Order: sequence, then structure tokens, then C-alpha cells
Amino acid sequence: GLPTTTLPGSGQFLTTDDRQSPSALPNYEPTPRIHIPGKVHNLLEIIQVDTLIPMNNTH
Amino acid sequence: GLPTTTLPGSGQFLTTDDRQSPSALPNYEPTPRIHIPGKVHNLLEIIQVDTLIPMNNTHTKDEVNSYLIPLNANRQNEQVFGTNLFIGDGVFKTTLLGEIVQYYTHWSGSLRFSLMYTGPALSSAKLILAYTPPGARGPQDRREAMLGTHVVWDIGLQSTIVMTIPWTSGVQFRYTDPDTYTSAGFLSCWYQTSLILPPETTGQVYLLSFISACPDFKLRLMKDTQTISQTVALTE
Amino acid sequence: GLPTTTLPGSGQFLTTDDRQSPSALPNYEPTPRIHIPGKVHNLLEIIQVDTLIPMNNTH
Amino acid sequence: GYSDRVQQITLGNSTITTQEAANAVVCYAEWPEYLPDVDASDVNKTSKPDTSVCRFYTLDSKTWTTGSKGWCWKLPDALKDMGVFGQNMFFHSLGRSGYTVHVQCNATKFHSGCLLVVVIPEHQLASHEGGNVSVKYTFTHPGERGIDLSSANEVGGPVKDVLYNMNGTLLGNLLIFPHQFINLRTNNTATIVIPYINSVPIDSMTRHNNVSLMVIPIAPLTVPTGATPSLPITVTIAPMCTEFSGIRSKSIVPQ
Amino acid sequence: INYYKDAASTSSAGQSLSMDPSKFTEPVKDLMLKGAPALN
Amino acid sequence: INYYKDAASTSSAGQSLSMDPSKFTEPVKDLMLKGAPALN
Amino acid sequence: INYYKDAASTSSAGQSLSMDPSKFTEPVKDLMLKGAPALN
Amino acid sequence: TVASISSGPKHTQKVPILTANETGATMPVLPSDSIETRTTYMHFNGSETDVECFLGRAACVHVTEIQNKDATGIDNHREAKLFNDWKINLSSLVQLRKKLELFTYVRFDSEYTILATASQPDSANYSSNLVVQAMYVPPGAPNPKEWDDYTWQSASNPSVFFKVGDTSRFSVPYVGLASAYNCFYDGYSHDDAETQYGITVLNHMGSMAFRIVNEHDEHKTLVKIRVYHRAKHVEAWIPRAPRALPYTSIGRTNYPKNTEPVIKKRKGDIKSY
Amino acid sequence: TVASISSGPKHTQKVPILTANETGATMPVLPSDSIETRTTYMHFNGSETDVECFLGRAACVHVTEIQNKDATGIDNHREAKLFNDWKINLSSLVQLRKKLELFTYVRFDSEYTILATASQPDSANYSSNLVVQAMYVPPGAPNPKEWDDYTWQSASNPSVFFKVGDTSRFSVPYVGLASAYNCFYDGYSHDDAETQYGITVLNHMGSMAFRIVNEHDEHKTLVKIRVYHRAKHVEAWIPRAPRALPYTSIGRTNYPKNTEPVIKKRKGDIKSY
Amino acid sequence: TVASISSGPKHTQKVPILTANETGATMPVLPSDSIETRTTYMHFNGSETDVECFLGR
Ligand SMILES: CC[C@H]1COC(c2ccc(OCCCCCCCc3cc(C)no3)cc2)=N1
Ligand SMILES: CC[C@H]1COC(c2ccc(OCCCCCCCc3cc(C)no3)cc2)=N1
Repeated sequence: GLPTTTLPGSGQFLTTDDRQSPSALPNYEPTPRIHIPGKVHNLLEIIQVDTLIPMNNTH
Repeated sequence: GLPTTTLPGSGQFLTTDDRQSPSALPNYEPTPRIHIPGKVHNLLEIIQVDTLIPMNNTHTKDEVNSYLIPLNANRQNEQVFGTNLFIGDGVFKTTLLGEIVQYYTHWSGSLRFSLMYTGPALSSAKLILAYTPPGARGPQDRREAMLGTHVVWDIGLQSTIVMTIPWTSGVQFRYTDPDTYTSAGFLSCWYQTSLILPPETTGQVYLLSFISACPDFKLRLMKDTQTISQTVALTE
Repeated sequence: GLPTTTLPGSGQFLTTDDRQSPSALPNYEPTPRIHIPGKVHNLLEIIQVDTLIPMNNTH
Repeated sequence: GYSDRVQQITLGNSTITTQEAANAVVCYAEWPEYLPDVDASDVNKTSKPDTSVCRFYTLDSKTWTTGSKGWCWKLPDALKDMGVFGQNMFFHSLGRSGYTVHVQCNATKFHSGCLLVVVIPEHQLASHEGGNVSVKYTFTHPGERGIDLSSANEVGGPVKDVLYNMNGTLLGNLLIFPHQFINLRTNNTATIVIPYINSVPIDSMTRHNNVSLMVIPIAPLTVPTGATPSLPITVTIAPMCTEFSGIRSKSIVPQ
Repeated sequence: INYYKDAASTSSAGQSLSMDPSKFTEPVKDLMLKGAPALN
Repeated sequence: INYYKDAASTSSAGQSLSMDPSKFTEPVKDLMLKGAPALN
Repeated sequence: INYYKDAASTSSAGQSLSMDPSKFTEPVKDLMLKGAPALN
Repeated sequence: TVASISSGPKHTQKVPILTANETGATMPVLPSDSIETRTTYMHFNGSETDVECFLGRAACVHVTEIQNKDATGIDNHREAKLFNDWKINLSSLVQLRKKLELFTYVRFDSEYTILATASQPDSANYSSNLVVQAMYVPPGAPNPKEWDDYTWQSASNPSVFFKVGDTSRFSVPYVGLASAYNCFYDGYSHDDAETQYGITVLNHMGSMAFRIVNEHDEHKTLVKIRVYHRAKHVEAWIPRAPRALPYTSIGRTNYPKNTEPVIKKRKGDIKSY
Repeated sequence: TVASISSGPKHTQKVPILTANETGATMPVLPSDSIETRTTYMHFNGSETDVECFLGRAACVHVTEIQNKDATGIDNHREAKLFNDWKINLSSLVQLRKKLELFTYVRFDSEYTILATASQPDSANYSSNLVVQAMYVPPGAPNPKEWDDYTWQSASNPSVFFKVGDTSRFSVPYVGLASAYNCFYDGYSHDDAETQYGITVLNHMGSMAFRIVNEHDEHKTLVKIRVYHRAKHVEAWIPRAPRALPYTSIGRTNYPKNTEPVIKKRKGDIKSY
Repeated sequence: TVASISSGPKHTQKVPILTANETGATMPVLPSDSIETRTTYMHFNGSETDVECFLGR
């Protein structure tokens, strides 16, 4: 038995933390990926495509 | 599953502990630093800059005048000012030195006390500043004063005189909040000869006095300052 | 997140255990030691000095 | 035969000579310099009028009398109307600058008096009303006139109490800011070089002042017998390494 | 260190650091050079 | 050992051990030597 | 393994294993040999 | 390191103790320039006066309170403390404020600890176990309106759920818009004749609104939230004079009128000890 | 290691058993100087008599008590035990005191454990869960005044928050002003004719004041605090005679008048067994 | 990485700002194609806009 101390924050759930978890479906094999045109990696990729501005807002 | 045991103290929150925490904002990129003159790294850097001491504390409401130590022409043998050296209280207390010392419990080191003369250029004066180490009373006359640490100051072209209160102590640390066992002495100043004004001139002349710490100085065991408090939370 | 199990005795306070603790005064510098004659290391050092016995206990 | 005492500063088309100086202070030991690329953000090339803006402007003179409490000027405000410096100021969106400040006050070897000349980076003033009353714009933009600490409280203006630096701190501790004394017996001028100090690389010159220059009598003026009881104090200031960026239409500011 | 056997149980992935907007911003068949005329 | 990915999540920094009061105590333009006259 | 930065936070010290009673049991100025007469 | 060197009698033309303070310098004079000293060592590093250490311990920055009670018929949850928000800021509670305002610009990461304890001031059979959900409502994001709005879904906004009686802890990077946070700002948000002055317009960061996730039990439960803040990775520029008068407002320098003399008057003369 | 060597008959001019105790020495005489012995080994190191071991286990040094109750209309929180402080010290509770005073000067780091348990002596529906906040009020720092003063912000003063029923543990470096703590001090704080004498003027360190963070429930709850202290990294100088009479005061050597004979009288003669 | 390069006056036959949006492209025009710029660096990677980050809380 190794001695430990727990710190403030133990047991909290922070929606933004990133840790490991047990898989509920041990050993399951996902469907293979096939190729699909159009993959997005960054939202910065798409905000460089121009779109129309409803400038004439007066309606 | 690795076997563990939790010790006493688990779950406590100690405001002074230093550990890692998850970031709430994963992957966020802070603004770049640009250069800004003036970076401070240690409070020890700043307590070496001297600031004015309201030595003339005798007023009744805070005034620019309690920074001015007056001098009288033609007095001989007499005493210009006196103070004990409880740097955390009394005259010292509002100075930057006094103000920082109050964030710590213990101090040790030498102090630098200087006086800048502001009288007409055609006047002259010789003063004696004396440091009295712990153990004797505040000196009562120059004879008594002159037997301890002292500097005869001759007022000249060079306007300021820097007296050092060298660390004289049995115990290597003193308390910043005034304590007896731990007390540091007295500082007094007397006419050595006397102030003399030129013709066509009259009245009082004043000395400005500063305090800063020597590079010698140590402060330790941080705590809360008696210099600030509040009764309800502030709002916008 | 690494999986753990806590054993019997968790949370107990044993006045005789010897472990690490956080310092309440982070970074504080203690007064230097100076030399003092007389250091004791073991109680076995001192019980070898003889002392008087109130043998005449009859008072 | 160089003395700490005599000095000449030539900047642009203007020169100052002092024969009774007491060295010069360079804030935080740094000398004004232009904005490096590594620190840049705005993509605009900046404009550096050089000698037409980096010369010495002498503000109107003040009069130290035995009752004076002290005066306060803000930068770049104090210069908002000086020559082309000022025009550039109202015409660009952003600008940046360092300064040489030269405060002048001469008397004779029978006078006494001592002024503190200090530069305070980001001097946020307090309302004399207390609470959370704000200090209106006009009040913190006195222009070349500066603020006269012995003038009366006004409404929407700052507090003018000297033992508190106009902000809740004691006069005695102003010495932690770059400063120099003018002690009639020693000194006759004070000179401070101010590098640009901000938390952003360049800023607006009209909505934010980045230093207040403050001249405060501390040992009262004492003139020789039957002398006139007052001396003028003059402040001359020169922008140095000035850069303007984001030119356009020309700001319109309150009052 | 993964403590678990399955890949789904590992933490979040790490930045694509891929980034290529041209499939979205310039899907034209004949290449357009900036500075050259759009329509020749 | 950092257990977390972001730098903000690490513990306190470690002593500057920088320390140079001269920007505050001696910001004069012409260097003053202790022992030499202040004003020449 | 120390988990903490300060020395006060470490566990108990480890045995002096110093042990020298002579400062207490034989602080005499001229050395006494067992077996030789106490007072000569 | 030597704290003092050995120095003996002096009869020179070289006087280190005469200076001209008008210059603005504090000449580095030592005991050995004016008395005869002996060698002594420092034995000390100045570790605990590092600014990281000075600003690096948790300080209480905010105490708020919310209650768990039947919201049935409450027209204004916010007003019933069915939840609350804190227009985040640090200069509210002051112990820490005076410490930070020793500097003009400050840059650091924050570590927050949130302690929540419950009170049941009037007759309850028991103490219930409530889960708090504090969430970060940065500015531009919508404000909840009820204690159970879509807002609380918080799909893009970091939120932490912990139990009353426990503590929550997480750390946020330096979120300032500029290179440092301004402890002071002698400016306006624009050249308006009536706009506010000071830092309240700069050091913007929206708020952090707390709520209990639990529905109501038969009694009412008061939960009081205390937020602690610890600076880590500190960087501070341009020291200033310490605060002397009391504070009146978050973000302005203003002091109260008819305040009291802050310098202690002597009981005696200038000459007194 | 041999505990005894083998030694046989002796008929010498060299007598190790005759000495002169007037000299102040304890001559190192052994069984083998006066009887015939056989070899035997020690099999032992003297591990558990090391001073680190002797002073190194936790001892109870203080029991105090505070209560959680409605402070409404209380004119003196301190007096209602709405919180309390302990003018920190170690010679109060004695088991540990006699142990330390076997030495004149002692130097060590302290490890504190604080156990807090609650009592509800009069009718309660339940047991509430209270968080204690003990904080270090070193001397010069201000004293709280109410159980919820600005003091408790403790922005610069180390404080720990733990739950009643749990334990808190942290360790403080050796905070003495000198090189060691004086277990005894035959002096005064100054040459005053009426100043106090002893160690109470030396071993100064201000206090540690506890409070409950929780507001009040409908019943009252008594929380009793026990502070345990363990010396780690011990260094002790100059052994002294053990304490024989009972103690009367923290910090003075004084014993009670008409105390009882401390040496057990024989039931019989000097000659008795 | 540079966010903007330095660029000065232009008087060309090569106009990067005239395009034909009918083509469906968004031509990659920059500040330096139409005003005079100074060098500046990005100081930023676009970390927190990665889709793993966007959908990962
Ligand atoms: C005291 C004078 C000036 C100086 O600094 C400041 C100051 C003011 C505000 C400030 O903001 C801190 C950032 C807060 C944002 C953290 C996110 C909160 C949160 C909750 C959850 C869940 N996740 O994140 C940081 C510094 N004001
Ligand atoms: C028994 C005879 C003499 C010998 O030693 C002593 C003696 C007396 C007092 C003493 O002080 C121990 C230090 C206490 C300070 C620790 C800080 C407490 C604290 C609370 C929190 C939260 N963080 O820290 C240490 C030793 N008296």
C-alpha cells in the first residue's frame, strides 16, 4: 500500500478536462474509415471562404 | 488497480501549498508579452530606493509639513529631533520601507538614514546624527549621544548626508511589530556648532529625511498587514 | 487517470508514522545554526553520566 | 572640466543649456526607442515625423508662491496643441512617444525652497466625491494649463489634496517613481528622459494619458528679506522617438 | 501512459496542425494566380 | 512531472534570483561613483 | 522521493548514529586512564 | 556571500557618505563606509520576497450565496438567489488588492479554489447533499435567466460540478487582452464626455454564475460560495507607492471624504523618543 | 559488536575500580574489570533512543473549542467562542513538556495534525457538516475581531480549511528568531525593574485562531479542536536534570507550595530490601 | 511566422485586388496587397479552433 494525500478539487467534474476512461465496450472493432472529400481540421480553415452579407438590412 | 492508503490531511485546502491543476481553457493562447521598462523581481529590490519620512509627526491632520524637520539659527548644543527605531511603527510606518516590512514578521540588516539640507546656499551648519544601540535610553544631551554611532555632518555643496544604522544585535532577527527584547535603539540629531543664516535672510530652514534598507537586509515569514482593512466588500 | 484501490487504514492518524507534509511557510529561510557546546544525540549518551541515589530514603 | 552641472540637450531645431543641473534621470534606466517588429501588432507602416515633432515645446509658466500646493500635467495631453506634434496626434488613430522633460526654476543664494519633479506611469486620479464617482474627461485633459492642486474642487474633477498624490497614496512615497528635486541651494533645473511605458505596443493618444509629470513644492519657498515673494517655474518638454499610425479623418474630442 | 487497453479510452487527440483551406477557398479547375487577371 | 497539457496548469514558478535594484535606485544618466563628489 | 519543495516538509531524520558520551562523562582537563591512579 | 566586510579607520579625501539626493539616486552606502566593521556572511537568499512568492498564495477574492428552494412562483430567479453571478474581478475584497496595486501592470495565470458550505437556518430534518455548478459566462455569451435555462447546458463554456462542503479547483491561463493586466489606467474607453474613467472599462471578463443542480427538498438550504485566487507564473512591472487611504470602489482610486489622518501623531515633541 | 569480552582472574597493581569522583568524571568501568566474563555480542544499536526518535512522534499540545451558532446580537464573538485563538506555545500540556525540558536549547521543524470533532449536546435533527478554517495569526498581523472579519481573507497568512471529523496536516519550518529555541532563559526582555522573567518573553510567535466557515443551522454545534505536534529534524543541546515537581505555569519553572515529597519513603530501614 | 510582411508603394499592371467572384474562389488577398505594411509576427497557432478542441468538451 503506497501512501497518498488527496488535494482540493478531488471528485470534481470539469467539462473541459481531458483524461482516460474505461471503455464500456471492451474489444469492439469500429467500422473501417473510407475516404470522404471535404475534411475540416480547423474552424480557421472555413472562415476564409467568403459568404454574402445582408448589408441592406432595412427590410 | 494499484493499492493506496490516504494520510491525515487528505482533502484539506492550505492557501500556501503549490500544486498542478487542470486548465479550464484547454488550448488557449495568451497574448504575446511585449517589453515594458520597470520589471520588479524581489521586494528586496524596491526597499533600497529611499523615500521621505514624516519625521515631524507633531501635527494634527496629515500635512506636507510633517516631512519637514525645522532648524533654528543660532542655537548651540541643542537637539534637532529624536525617534526610536521601530521600523514597523511610528514615523517609519507609512514610508515604503515601513510599509513593506509590515508584510513580514522578522527583519534583520542595516538601514540607511540620510538628511538633505534645504537652507539658503550662503548659510552653514554642523549637525551630529547619533545611533544609540539597544540597551541604553534615548540620549538626553549630545554628550550622551556622541558616545554611540554618530557622524558629524558639515553642510556644504554636497547637500545630503547618508548615515547607516549598522546592524547591532545579539539575536539575528528582530520582530517588525514593536517588541522589547527585539528592540533596535534610538536615533537623535543635535547642533554640533549651529545653523548660521546669511544677512537679509530669516526664519527656519528645513531638512528633508529619507529611509531605505542596505543590501544587507533580510525580511522573512510573510503575514498580513495591519495597514489595511475593510467592513463590506466593495462593488463597482 | 490511474486506477487505485484504498486499503484498510486509509484516513487514520497514527501519532508514530513518519511522512511528508506541505510546508505552510513556502520559501522561508531559517536562522543559521551557530555552534553551541553540549549536543546530545542519544539518550544512551546521557544515562552513562552518574548521579546520586537518595539511598537513605527513610525520611 | 565636464561637470554633472552644465548640460546641453539639442533635439530637433531646439537647444537647452543648463549651468546648474543635478545629473538627469532616465526612467527605469531605459532610453526612448522605436517600436520593434517583434513587438508590433497593427500591420500599418508607421509615420516618424522626426525633427518636426521631436523638438522642445515650452509650456506656459507657473508662479511658485508661498501658498502653492503643486501642479500636474498629463502626457501626451500637455502637448495636444504644440505645432505638428499635436496635429499628428488628432489625425492618427494610434501614436507612441517618449519625452525629455526639463523643469526650470532659478533663484539666488539667499532663497530656500525645494520642488519634487516626478513622473508617474499610469496616474489614475481619484474623484473628491468618494464612492465610485468618476472623473470626467475634460478634468483629466487640462492641456498645457495642467491641473493646479491649489485650485478648488470642481464637479466631475479629481481631488487635489497633495499629501495623497490625487489617488490615496502618501506624498512621501512618490520617490519610488523616477524623480529629481530642484533645491534652490543646489539645483536650478530637473531633467527626466521618459521611455514609452504601456501594456500595449501603441495606443490612442487621446483616450489615454500614459504619464503625469508633477512638480510639488515640499520645502516652502522662502525669499530673502523684502524680496518679491515668488519665483516662476517653467516646464519645457520634447517628444522623442515619436511614431504615429492609422491615419484618417481627425479625432473630435469632448469640450 | 495509457492505463487502459482500448483506444477509445485514451484522452483527446492533439492538434491536427493540418490546415489547408484551399479545398474550400479555391476549388477551381484551372488555377488562378493572384495578380493575374481573373478572366482572360 | 507535469500531469497536464497546458502551461497554466503547472505549479508556481521558482525564484527569479534576478534582483537588480539599479533601475530603481540609480536611474541617473551620467554614472555616479560612491566616494567621488556628487556634483562636480 | 520528496514530493514537496521545502526541506521542512520531509519526513523524520535518520539515526545520528553519532554517540559520544565523553563530553558528559569525562570533561576533565587532564586525561584520566582507567587503571592508573585517579590522583597522583 | 559577505553581508559586511572587515573595514578599519579611514582618513580620506574620498567621502562616500556625502551625496546630492536631488539627483534622484539612492547611493548604495553600507555600514562599512562609516564605522569599522568585521566580516559577517548573509546566510540568506531573499527567496520569500520574490514576487512569485508574494502573490503566490490563495487569497479570498469573493463570497456570494445562492439557495436551493422551490422556484415555483418565483418571477426572478436571479433575484431569489436561485443562482447568482459574479461580474468577475479581483479588486473587490482588499487584502489581496493592496498587494497587487504595489505594481502598475501584472501578468499571471490564476488558480481558483471554490469552497461551498451549507447552512440550514430554519428547522430541517436533515442536511441535503447538493451539487453546485459554477460556470464561466465570458462576455458575449448569453446570461442565464432561470436556474435551469438552456444556458446551463454549457456546451462550449467551461463548467465545474462539485459537492457543497467540498472544494473545486482548476486554473485559468492569463486571459488579458493586452500583454499585462493594468492595475491602473489613466484613460477612457473612448473620447466621450461622460464615459466612465479607470480600469472597470478595461479589465472586462464577464462573470461566473453559480447554481445548485439539485431540485428542492422540503426545507430551504443556504449555500455560501467563497472563491480563492492564487497567482502562478507572476510578472510585475513598475512599482508604485503603497495604498494609504481606505478604498471605496472596485476600480477607482477614490478614497472616502473626511477620512482620518493616516500618519500617527507623536505623543510628545519632534524631540521625543 | 561485543557487549562483553572474555576476561579471567586478575592479581594486579592496576586497579580500574578505584577512582576519585571528586573530579567530575564517570570512569567507564565494565563488568569485565571486576568479575570474570565470557564473550557476548550486543545485537542492538540504540536506534530508538536517538533524540530524533524520542521527540519525533505526535503529542497532543492543545485542546480548544469553538461553536457554530447564530451570532445575531453577540457583542463579543471571541467571548462566545464564535472562534478562538491560541497564543501558540508548547509547554501548556505537559507529557511533551517534560520530554523537551530534558534539554536546554532545541531546534526542529514542526509537523502539526489538527483533529476536529463535533458534539451536539442538545436536541438536533441532524449533524451538520462544518468546515473549520484555522489560520496563522503571527504577531504584528492584526487580530480578527468577529468570526467573519476581513482578517479571515488571509491573503498573506497561511490558512488551511478542512472538515470537522477530518484532520488537517501541514508542517512549519523552524521559526525561531535565534539558532535554537530556548527551553529555559535566565533573563529579562530588558533591564526593567518589574518586567516578567523566563521564556514567555522570548518564545513569542503569536497565535493561531480557528473558526467555522459555515453560517448557523437551527441547532448549535460544539466543535472541539485538538492540535498535535511532532518534531522532525531534531537537534538538542545541553542535557539537564529531569523535572521532579509538578508544573504551575507556561514558561516559568515554578512549582506549587506544599507540594508532596517526590522521593518514595522506605517501608522499613535503610537496610530493608 | 510572419502575420504581415513589409510592403511599400506599388504602381503596377499586376492588380491582385480585382477578381471575378463568379468563379467560386475566395482569392487569398492580404493587407499588404492594398496598403503599405510593416512586418509583424503571428505569435499564435490556432490551437483552440482545432475541431478536436471545438467538439471536445
Ligand atoms: C487588481 C487590479 C487588477 C489587476 O488584475 C486584475 C484582474 C482582474 C480580473 C482577472 O481575471 C481573472 C480571469 C478569470 C477567468 C477564469 C475563468 C473562470 C472559470 C470558471 C470555470 C468553471 N472555468 O473557468 C484577472 C486580473 N485587476
Ligand atoms: C517547551 C519549551 C520551549 C521549547 O520549544 C518551544 C517552542 C514554542 C513555540 C514554537 O513554535 C512552533 C511554531 C508554530 C508556528 C506554525 C504555524 C501555524 C500554522 C497554521 C497554519 C494554517 N499554517 O501554519 C516552537 C517551539 N518552547
